[PDB]
Amino acid sequence: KGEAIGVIAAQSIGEPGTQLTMRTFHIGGAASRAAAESSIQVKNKGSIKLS
Amino acid sequence: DQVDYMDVSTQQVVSVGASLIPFLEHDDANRALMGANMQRQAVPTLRAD
Repeated sequence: KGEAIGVIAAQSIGEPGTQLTMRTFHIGGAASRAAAESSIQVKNKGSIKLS
Repeated sequence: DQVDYMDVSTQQVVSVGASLIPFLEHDDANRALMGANMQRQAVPTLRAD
């Protein structure tokens, strides 16, 4: 009892954004892109369900 | 036969501080900039080398 959880949560959310923004020059300006897949490929035996 | 002109030197693209760096083409551009910036903050010492 008496723990200021709101400040903790606000800091926890805020920190990674600033950190990763300031850590962007390590890769050297390279592009982050994955080729868009054009198919579905199941990996295991079982039934298929559509929703 | 299509060519009209040609460059004069391989170093006509960089500045002086960047052209004072050896093996520049093997370095990342950010590291090249950092090296060029830090190279001009070096204090002279007792005996030059």
